Amino acid sequence: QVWGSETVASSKVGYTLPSHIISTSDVTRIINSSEIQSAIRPAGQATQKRTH
Amino acid sequence: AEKILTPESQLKKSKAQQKTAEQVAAERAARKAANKEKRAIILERNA
Amino acid sequence: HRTAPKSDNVYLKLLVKLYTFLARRTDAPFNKVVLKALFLSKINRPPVSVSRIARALKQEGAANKTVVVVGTVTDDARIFEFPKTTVAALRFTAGARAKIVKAGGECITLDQLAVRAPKGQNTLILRGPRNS
Amino acid sequence: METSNFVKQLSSNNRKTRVNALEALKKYLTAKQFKENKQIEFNKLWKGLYYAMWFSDRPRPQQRLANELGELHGLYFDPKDNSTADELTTNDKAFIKFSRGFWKVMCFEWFNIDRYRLDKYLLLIRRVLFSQLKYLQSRNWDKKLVDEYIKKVLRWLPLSGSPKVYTGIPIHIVDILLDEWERLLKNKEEEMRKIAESAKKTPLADVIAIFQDIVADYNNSKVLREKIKEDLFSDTRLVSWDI
Amino acid sequence: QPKIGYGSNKKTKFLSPSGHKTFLVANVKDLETLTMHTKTYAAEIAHNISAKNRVVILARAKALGIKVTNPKGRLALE
Amino acid sequence: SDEIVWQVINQSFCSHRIKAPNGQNFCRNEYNVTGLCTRQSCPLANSKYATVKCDNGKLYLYMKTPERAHTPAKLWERIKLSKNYTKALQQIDEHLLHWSKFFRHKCKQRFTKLTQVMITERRLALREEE
Amino acid sequence: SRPQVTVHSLTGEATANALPLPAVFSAPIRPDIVHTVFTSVNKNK
RNA sequence: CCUCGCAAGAGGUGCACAAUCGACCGUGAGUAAGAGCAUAGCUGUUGGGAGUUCCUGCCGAA
Ligand SMILES: [Mg+2]
Ligand SMILES: [Mg+2]
Ligand SMILES: [Mg+2]
Ligand SMILES: [Mg+2]
Ligand SMILES: [Mg+2]
Ligand SMILES: [Zn+2]
Repeated sequence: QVWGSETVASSKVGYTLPSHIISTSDVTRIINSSEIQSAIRPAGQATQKRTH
Repeated sequence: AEKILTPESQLKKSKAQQKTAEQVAAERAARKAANKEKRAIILERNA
Repeated sequence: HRTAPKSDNVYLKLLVKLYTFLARRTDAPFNKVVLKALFLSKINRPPVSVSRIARALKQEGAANKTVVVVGTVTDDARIFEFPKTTVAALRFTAGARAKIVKAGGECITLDQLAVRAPKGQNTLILRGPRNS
Repeated sequence: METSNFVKQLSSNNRKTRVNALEALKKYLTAKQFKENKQIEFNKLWKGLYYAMWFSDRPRPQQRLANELGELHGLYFDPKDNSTADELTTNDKAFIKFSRGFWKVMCFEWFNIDRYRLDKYLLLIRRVLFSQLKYLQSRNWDKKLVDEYIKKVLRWLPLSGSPKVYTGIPIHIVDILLDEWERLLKNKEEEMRKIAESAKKTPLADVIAIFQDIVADYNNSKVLREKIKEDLFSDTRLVSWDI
Repeated sequence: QPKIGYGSNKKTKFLSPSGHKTFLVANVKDLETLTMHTKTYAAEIAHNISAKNRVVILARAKALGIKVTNPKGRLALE
Repeated sequence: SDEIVWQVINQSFCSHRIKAPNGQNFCRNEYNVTGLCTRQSCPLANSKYATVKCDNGKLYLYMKTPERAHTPAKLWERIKLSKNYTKALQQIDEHLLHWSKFFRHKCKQRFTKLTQVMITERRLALREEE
Repeated sequence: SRPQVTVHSLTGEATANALPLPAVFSAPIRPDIVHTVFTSVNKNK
């Protein structure tokens, strides 16, 4: 009642809880996912081979 | 008692890595052949 | 211009991390474009009202495209009829959010759009008028 | 009334409460009143079951509980109903509502799962697909059952191709499905003959047409279309099964 | 005249001639953070530690096998 | 929320963090396998985690999972490593089956070092008994 | 992101009654805004 | 961004904005689908009586 829920007024005049810019806190879950890795090109070595 | 099962994400990763490695090997063979032909062309141009 | 957002917002940094990874690992230039947009300052992120979304969809063949606004979307009471679309943007005002939900549309964060369209397929980026 | 209580007990911190909720669910599910209920009770029950999975501790208990969720689909079968008539039974309609609620809840909660928490749910989706297809096998793949299951369950969201459905679920099922039918059907030379014959019996050739339609459409995402086209059409078992 | 060109190599920076980076230690709990990094790091007991605590720190350090840079300080002179 | 937690802990006050003269940071967390404040290191940062830690003569293994993130009292599952070093490594690998290589490698190294420390403190405190 | 929390009796025994989480706990955790507001308000005293 | 194309390209569609072309309102700041307000930081100018400058680095007229 003091702060409000999804369907309940916050009891503060003209107040709503803030929205999230990013829907998911964990970026590792999103970056891994299942579809992105399908969309992603093959990876590099992650430790560049020295040339010349 | 019961055996543990492989994670369902690691299996997808293994499949993807295997396919990528096969693709890279094919590209490597083609690149080797192209390099030989390129060296022949360079020799002709130099002469 | 910038190499990273001057803002110290955690969630904006997380989105920037995701999109720079995609731009690095995706051939599509959409990820690069949105990555560069995420760095912009407030003056360089003019609000794109629901009005502009309606015009952008009225353009032929763009009715079913996912409109993208790297920034905030503001309501415009000037309109009565608004078509259904799945707008994506950083922020949505309460009026704009209500208008989108009412007309059968829906609003998503840019991470949800990345999950939807890692290559930005069928996307339509919009930018507000930066007159001043 | 009872359905809300089951949903609450499943979403209980105490492990004993969570287990007892599921045990009582096994009895409650095989009842007329549940069949009479609307799809919203199904969806609430699936939310409760999803959170029951959410609290599972360790990989071996996770396997056991995924098996239990498969058994839940396995319960809604009557041997008599298959024999009486080709036309679908109301029990079967209740089962279709059950699957519908499962996939709706999984689509809803797919995005909120943690990275480490996603692995268990992939196994859950695997076992749920196994149990749903085992139901068709126990019913002997009635045409009415197959049609309504495809249209109401799989076409609704798993294979809809709609933007709303998270694309990860389509990639996941297309990875699952090939191995799942082979699981149903069960040296390699004779084993392949047995698999081929039993596959000829099965209607999987009907199912693949949905992925064909998905690949056909332009509006669907190129990532999903490309992965399905590469994984399935290039598959060897389809050639072995003349599909 | 000091300037950046005189800067030392990173791989050799902050290294004593013994080859151990010095890490300040106040109590046994802070000593135990250096349990395995015996090769990379050596402990240094803080100036404000009492004599009674220093012997305990030295005993625990010997048990862990972590080099102490300044033993026999306030237990011996110089 | 692990990424948010880690970012706050990184760019704000990780109370167990100690800033060494080199600039490297050390988390004081007793459960920490690698005493260096990093993404993979803070038990606080990561939901999935493991450690070898000595209790009395025993060298127990502590397990941490996202499932028990709530109820922190019962969060850490306690497993007795066998005194036989080979059996201990086998048990660690078994329990850490299908587990990210970082924690497994660090856990094995920590077990080796703790075993050596137990041996050498037995050495320093050899007595006439037996 | 649990559904509910279990009340606990004063003696310690867990209570059967459970309460759903409020929506506040699923809110943005922003160190920067908290830090700025905290500095501004702590300057007052 | 979509299709075709291995690719170059063929197109299709078009944010911001520009280019000219005009209509209307009243010849522009134009309209024909607005962005501002508030707070904090840094900081330019005008001001009201109104010698050198801890260490290092960086960018750089004439
Ligand atoms: Mg590597
Ligand atoms: Mg890979
Ligand atoms: Mg302004
Ligand atoms: Mg037009
Ligand atoms: Mg002194
Ligand atoms: Zn730390």
